[PDB]
Amino acid sequence: MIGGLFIYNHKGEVLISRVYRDDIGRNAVDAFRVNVIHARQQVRSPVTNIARTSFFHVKRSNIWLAAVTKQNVNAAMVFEFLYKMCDVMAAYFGKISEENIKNNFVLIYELLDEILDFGYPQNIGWRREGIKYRRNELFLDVLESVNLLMSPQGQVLSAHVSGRVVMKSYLSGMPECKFGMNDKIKQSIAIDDCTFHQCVRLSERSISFIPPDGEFELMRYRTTKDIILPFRVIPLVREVGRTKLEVKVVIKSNFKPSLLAQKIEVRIPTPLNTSGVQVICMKGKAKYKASENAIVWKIKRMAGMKESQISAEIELLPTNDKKKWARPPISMNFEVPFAPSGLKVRYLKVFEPKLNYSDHDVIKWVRYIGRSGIYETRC
Amino acid sequence: MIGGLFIYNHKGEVLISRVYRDDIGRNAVDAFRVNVIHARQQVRSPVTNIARTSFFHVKRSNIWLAAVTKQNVNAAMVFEFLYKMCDVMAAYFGKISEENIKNNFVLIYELLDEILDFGYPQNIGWRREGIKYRRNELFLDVLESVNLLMSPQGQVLSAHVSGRVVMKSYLSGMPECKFGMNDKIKQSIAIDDCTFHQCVRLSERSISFIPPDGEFELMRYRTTKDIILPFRVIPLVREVGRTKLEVKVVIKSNFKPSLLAQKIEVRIPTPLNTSGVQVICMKGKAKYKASENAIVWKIKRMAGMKESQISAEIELLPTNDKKKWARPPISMNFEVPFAPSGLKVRYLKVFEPKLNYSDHDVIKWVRYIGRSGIYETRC
Amino acid sequence: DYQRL
Amino acid sequence: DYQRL
Amino acid sequence: MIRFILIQNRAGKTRLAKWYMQFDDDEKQKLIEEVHAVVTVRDAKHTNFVEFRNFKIIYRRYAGLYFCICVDVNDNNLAYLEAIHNFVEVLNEYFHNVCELDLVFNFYKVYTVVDEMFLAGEIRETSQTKVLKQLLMLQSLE
Repeated sequence: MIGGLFIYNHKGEVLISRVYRDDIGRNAVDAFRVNVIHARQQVRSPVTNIARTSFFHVKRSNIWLAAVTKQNVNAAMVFEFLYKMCDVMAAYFGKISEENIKNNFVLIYELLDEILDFGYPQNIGWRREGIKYRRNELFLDVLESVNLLMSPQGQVLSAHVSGRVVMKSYLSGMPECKFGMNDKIKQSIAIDDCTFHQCVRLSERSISFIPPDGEFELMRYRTTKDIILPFRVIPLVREVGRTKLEVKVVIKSNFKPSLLAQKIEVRIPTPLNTSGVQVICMKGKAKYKASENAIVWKIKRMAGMKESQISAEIELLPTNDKKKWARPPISMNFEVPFAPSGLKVRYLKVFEPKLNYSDHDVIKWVRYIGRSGIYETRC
Repeated sequence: MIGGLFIYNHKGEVLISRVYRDDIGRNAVDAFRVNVIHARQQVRSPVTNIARTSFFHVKRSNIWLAAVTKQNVNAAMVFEFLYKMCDVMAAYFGKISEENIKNNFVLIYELLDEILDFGYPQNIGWRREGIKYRRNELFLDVLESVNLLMSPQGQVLSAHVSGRVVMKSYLSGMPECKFGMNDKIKQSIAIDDCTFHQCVRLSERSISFIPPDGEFELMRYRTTKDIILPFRVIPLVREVGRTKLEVKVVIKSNFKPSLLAQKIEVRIPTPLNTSGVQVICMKGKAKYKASENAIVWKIKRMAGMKESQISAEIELLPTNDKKKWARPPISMNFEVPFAPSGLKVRYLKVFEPKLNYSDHDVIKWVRYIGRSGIYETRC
Repeated sequence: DYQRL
Repeated sequence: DYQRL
Repeated sequence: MIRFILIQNRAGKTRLAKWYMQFDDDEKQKLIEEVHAVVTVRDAKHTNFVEFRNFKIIYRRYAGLYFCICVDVNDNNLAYLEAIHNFVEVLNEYFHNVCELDLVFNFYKVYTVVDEMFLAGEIRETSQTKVLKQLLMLQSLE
């Protein structure tokens, strides 16, 4: 299928090139260099075709990934293959850097020859049997990303959470695991949708499997309803003639008072013609940065069911006042030690029928780490 | 000579051990662990002897270096050997870390077997002939360290500069170098004393040599008189009853106005019973840190033949007032782009009689980088 | 942080 | 910085 | 009779010490450092019997744990060694998994157990099952 496969750096030169078919020529890589890196027409599509020649491009670190073919293949498979190539590169030599790429010629050549022939991608499959641990221990990490579009009128415009499971098991033998959570859909939550690892067996739906060795992701899931909102933002904008704006932003901690927030980031929008801003903060530190048109107020810790606010004076430069300032939404970035979804783990039944040790020998470790995704409050 | 040679980490366990003589026993390393790491009697000497057993100890990173013997050897040679061992370790695997030490068993063993037998240290010697450079280029770095003890009464209590030469040559063949500077001892300075690299020939005294390949240090020198003072510090201390101190510190830029200072650090002493300090700065930013008893005022850039000062209010806690506060000296740390010594390079006559290219083919590069050593002003 | 399950 | 010698 | 009881790690951090007679703190702590010094230099291939001045110490290992026992001169040592072994057995069967974190977090439980079968410098209870029953009944009520 795939013939030539070429990679660039930010400087634009060819780094490593191999072609599996007679169809691809140097003209392809040259046109890719000229028409992507050297072409100033930025607006494009992630794929392109010139003179019946398909070009595939993606940028990571400062490295271009170029794939070229003649036929009507499926894009997704090739893209997955490219992601796999990049990921195995990162695994083999950590950070992806130009010299780091360079010092691996034999690795590159042997991998491309093995993993890929003539454009065809070549490559219990998750855990062996000889794994032993006298200290049967497992760790649970609950990672959830909160997404909110918040209206100036006090209604949630959109809300949805992307959640993934991260677990670190160290157990002897071939443990048989049954995951128990409030899947009643009294504690109960509803799973909007979910995708799993290969080890998960379909047969409330519970998860029965033998976990892979070490750290792995059991399942991928999405939640959209009944999401606990971490924060509430109260916008207030006042215009003062043609020289000043009076904007005071209030934020509500929508979680338990016993919970302390960490690394609170609030980005307050200001116009480009802002002549200056005076910062007032009772908690943390507040800064004004005229460059990117933002007011930086950071709160180290601030408890739930509580409130914090910033008093700001936004001094405007007189300008073409007829075209009014279109207010961007108020964005906040934060990390919470709880899951906004509300998931509750009933149990994790892990049993080893083969070896003569009980479930009490397992040290099961659980923690919640919530992250902010897109959290914007329109004003 | 040397028998056992042992190394620890901060946790105290043995990392790598080899003994070249029957005299040394495990009792030595055990006593070293107990009586150094586990003994709370800090005040010691860098060497020690117990029950006729000499122990040699030095700490770098978090790593102890232990050497033990029975006989009356010269210490300096063994210490140089230890420094050589540490330096070759750093060269071979960069940062010295516990796992970094650990992952080099074969290296450690082969080096100890080769470099050292029964306690006896084993190991034109600076440049070969086949070195070629079509772009004959050399770089000069002038590094000088300024040391000052400054009186409250306006006299220099002590002044001396430790200077080293750093040069990066890339030239073809076997260049014959003559270094030219104002060694008149009209531009002229006096060399108080100097030591050289092995390549330097004795036969005003000029330096004639063939430089080693790449970067190397030509000579080590010390200067004590006719040193250009980079800065002048003006201390002023006022007592306000038993609750406050009024200290205002003025600094003079003793260099050319066209020269801009970089990363100016001023440490203003305050008593431990300081209840608070209010910071005032017209240039840069000023901070008060009650923890370490200092006032932090940093100046990004400030020109020569100019002055800058800090207004400070040092609020004191009432205490046993009879024992007055012994003022530590005012310390400043800075980097200057010039040499405080005043050295001027007349020339660097580099000629290649073998190859048919002239001196004009050499690209000779020079720069001055002055550093602060100990710069304290008593108050 | 991690809590005992 | 470096200056031409 | 039993002088005092020590449980220490490789580094020497003091998690447990229990005395029976009047003793000052400074001598107690210094005794801690030199007994630590004595115990830490040994290994598996040594008899667990040591004599120092007027006292003797019994000390058996578990993974990375130092369990040190101080008694008088004429007591029956290996009997106390068996007692310590049974102590470790009952502590292991208590948690279904014994670890240092159990000592860190169940220090009061350890206090209650040692009081339940170590008092006044002598063994108080030797039967494992009765200790377990007493533990179950006393853990029940608040």
